[PDB]
Amino acid sequence: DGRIFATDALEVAITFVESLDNRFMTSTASRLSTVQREIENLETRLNPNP
Amino acid sequence: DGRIFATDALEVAITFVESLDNRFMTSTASRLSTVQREIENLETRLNPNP
Amino acid sequence: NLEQSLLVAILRQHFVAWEQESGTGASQAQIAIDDLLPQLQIYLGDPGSESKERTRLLTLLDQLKGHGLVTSPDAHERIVIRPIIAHLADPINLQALLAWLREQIAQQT
Repeated sequence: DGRIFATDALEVAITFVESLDNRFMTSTASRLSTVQREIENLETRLNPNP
Repeated sequence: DGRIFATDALEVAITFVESLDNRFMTSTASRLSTVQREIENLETRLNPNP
Repeated sequence: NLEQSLLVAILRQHFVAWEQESGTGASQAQIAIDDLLPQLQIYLGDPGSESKERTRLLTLLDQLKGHGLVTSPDAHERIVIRPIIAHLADPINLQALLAWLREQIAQQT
């Protein structure tokens, strides 16, 4: 469309280097509470017993 | 103590290639549900009003 | 040599410390090897393999016992510091070598 774009290869390569250097991390504390709540919901839904 | 382990450098290098040919996708309806609940909670917590 | 003298310094420090704690009597001046690993790790670094550094450390210790300064590790990996160190490490030698070390820092700088 006359406008350039970033192949997915670039997306992965870039998100790699960012995580690499020792600036502060990608994930952070909330991640834990996130996996927490999502696991709760995922179990509750997955459970077929009424 | 003679039990070899992997430095984080190797952790990253691996995570770059095992999710390379098949980078299991994140652009997922479940991901959206996750973000949606995330906001549902973060707002309500950041809302000081009774 | 240098690194050997480095270890010598560490030992003498422990020696004098325990000598205070127990008086300047006979050589019950015992140390546990694992304690040396932290201290020496700062200078010679960390090749990232505990066994490698222990090999290094024991090679050094051995060489020292060649000069008679230290008993080799026992069953409990403890060694006693031979008192001959203190004379090898009296303030006069310390000051002379320290001046020479400063000289070397100057030459390198």
